[PDB]
Amino acid sequence: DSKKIVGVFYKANEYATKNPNFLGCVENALGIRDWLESQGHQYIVTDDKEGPDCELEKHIPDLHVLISTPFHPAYVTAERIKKAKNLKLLLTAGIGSDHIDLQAAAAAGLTVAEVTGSNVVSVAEDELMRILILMRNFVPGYNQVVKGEWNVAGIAYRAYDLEGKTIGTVGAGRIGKLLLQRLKPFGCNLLYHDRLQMAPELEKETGAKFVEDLNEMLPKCDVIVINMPLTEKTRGMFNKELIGKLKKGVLIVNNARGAIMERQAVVDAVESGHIGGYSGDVWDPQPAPKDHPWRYMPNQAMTPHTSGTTIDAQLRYAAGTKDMLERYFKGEDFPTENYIVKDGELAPQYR
Repeated sequence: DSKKIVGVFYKANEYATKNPNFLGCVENALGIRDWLESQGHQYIVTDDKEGPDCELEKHIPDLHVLISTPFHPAYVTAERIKKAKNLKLLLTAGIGSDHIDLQAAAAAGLTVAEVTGSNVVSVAEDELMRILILMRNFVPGYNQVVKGEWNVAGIAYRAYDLEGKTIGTVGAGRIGKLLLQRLKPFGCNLLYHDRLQMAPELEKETGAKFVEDLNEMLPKCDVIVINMPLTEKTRGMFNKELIGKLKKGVLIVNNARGAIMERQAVVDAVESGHIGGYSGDVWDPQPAPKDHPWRYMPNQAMTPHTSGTTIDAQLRYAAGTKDMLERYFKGEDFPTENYIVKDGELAPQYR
């Protein structure tokens, strides 16, 4: 049976023609249009997703599948679900489904799925990059170039080699483990904290040592890398008190969640110098407002939230979405780890 598939993405405009492999946008649309159309399906793609009169609302009443990404999410409210006569399947071309009312999706008998695990190398690489940027003091150097300056002393006094430094990851899930594997050849003192100790062999291969007590690990670190979920426990954990316990001049890398830090506590400790540098691509709020203080604080090496939307990540997102569409058309189960809701059943982790 012919299906109506709706994809919601932002417009990349000229960027989409400069790079036809930029799949996560309206213009290239996951690179699945030719295939969908060849199979007799309709593929409607739009960025116009907000308001009673938006293009998306024209299609909600009769679409079968709705696809979006956390970069320009089509919010799936109970109100919208109730209007959707044919809707069966919600796909995230990426990871993240916070824009979906999962309980309402479950109540309506829907399936909700995402491309599990497809960003992990991207984020790990990005963390390693930031460790080097902060340790080696790249940003002040770059800023001199642009300003016509040449002041070696002003860079060197806060520039170190990574070799020999103590690096701790707070969390050793998939991303943290990939990070530790990439840090191994740099000759560091690697520490990690997690609910779950890595296997002895993996500790040997990475040289990473398990520190059961997080409060024991933190003060030893030249660099701290945040690699845990945002929870009631981790929310604002990096406050004035905890930051004070860290090594004077500590460097912090955070591609996890912005709110794991107390926003102002970071600003204060960066201004005093207790934190020597802070780098990450996650913010609170996000997108970061024009006046977000982390933009303007000393020694920041921030970027917007893009580490998981490199072209290679996007290709994985598009491929996983195509695979799930094919399986949906053929009545085959998705990979178990991709399901958030399956035919009205919310996975236990999400309850």
